[PDB]
Amino acid sequence: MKNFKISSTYRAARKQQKTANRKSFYNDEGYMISPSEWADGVIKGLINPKNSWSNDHVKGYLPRVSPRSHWTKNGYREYLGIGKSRDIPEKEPEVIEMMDLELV
RNA sequence: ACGGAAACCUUGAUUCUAACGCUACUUCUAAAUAA
Repeated sequence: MKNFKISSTYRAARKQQKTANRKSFYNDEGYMISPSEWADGVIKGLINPKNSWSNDHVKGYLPRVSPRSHWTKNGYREYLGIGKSRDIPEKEPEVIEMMDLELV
């Protein structure tokens, strides 16, 4: 993810709701396991330590993500997800079908 | 110059009539956490 970053409000919410202090651990099949067997499996190589845990849940429907910015050639700030992009949209696909009995 | 000679245990008769390999059932559910 380069077009976006973690929002500061979500980071603060995760910080002092203390969700990182209540991690859950999973094995290679994604089944919940205690930290002791997670450590055992990671040491023996039967678990990938990277993608095998979760940071509980942040309460409150907060947006996880904000747009990330960059510098233009003018030295101005600009969102990374906006720009020249491309140009191919056509108009639509008008499929006629002026006979369907539309229910009220 | 045999208690001997001549005599088919033979004739016809469907192991046949009726009966659903049948009943319910979406090749389908879950996307966390991190960035």
